[PDB]
Amino acid sequence: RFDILFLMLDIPSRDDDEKLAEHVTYVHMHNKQPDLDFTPVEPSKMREYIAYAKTKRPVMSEAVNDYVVQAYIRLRQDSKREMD
Amino acid sequence: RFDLVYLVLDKVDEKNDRELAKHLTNLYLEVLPVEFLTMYISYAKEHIHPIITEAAKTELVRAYVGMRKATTRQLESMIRLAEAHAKMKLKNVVELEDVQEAVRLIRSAIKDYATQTGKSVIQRKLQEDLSREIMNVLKDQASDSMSFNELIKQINEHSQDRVESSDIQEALSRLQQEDKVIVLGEGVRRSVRL
Repeated sequence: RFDILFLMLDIPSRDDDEKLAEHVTYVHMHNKQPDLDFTPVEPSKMREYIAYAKTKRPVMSEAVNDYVVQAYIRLRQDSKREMD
Repeated sequence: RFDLVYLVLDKVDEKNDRELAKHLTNLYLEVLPVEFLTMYISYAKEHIHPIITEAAKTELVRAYVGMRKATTRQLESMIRLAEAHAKMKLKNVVELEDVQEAVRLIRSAIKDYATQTGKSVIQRKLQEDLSREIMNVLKDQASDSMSFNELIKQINEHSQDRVESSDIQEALSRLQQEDKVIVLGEGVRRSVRL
């Protein structure tokens, strides 16, 4: 009765964690956290973008359902290989 | 207490799962009434109460005598849906050929049991050999002393047809009832003497 899962598993990896170490220590000397050439966006804008996107509701074509029946068969066959 | 069961089936089933995709391919784009059949049954349940004649009972005994080749639980319910199908398709009287669809559904009911509780094939062998492993050591041992480290190292490996610990604990509770042994913890026991 669900569709998708995720995980937050921790594996030891040297290059990431020292970057993660600079990640958490950078927020203490200053007080600001932003970086990495991303212009921060106001949340009202995407809220209007969601609300405008919620007022579209497109209807699918025929080639899409033709492409998922072959997708489900390829979804059927490999899942019916493990059985473990 | 229930009459007939069924299980649904599943496989890879490539010609049918593709066909089942075609159903869900549809029903997204763009007499089967909603009340007319409902008033059709609610009239037809209490007004005409139909009959039963000899035309059913002659075939009815012809079914069970080959079926014996449960006892009567299956026999009581097998006429009721035979009656109701006669009550459904012909809202007047009894039918004589309504019983081939009665034996159609219940023959599919017993298809689910081809393969302990209602079965005794494992129970014609488990009580026998467990009645053997008592009499041997009780003819070797002058006492009735049987400790726990011996019985794991005697009966788990004489034969590999019995499970390890799922049924050996319940194996001894019936011997507790049948004047053989007693329980004294997860250790020493006390057995039967003459």
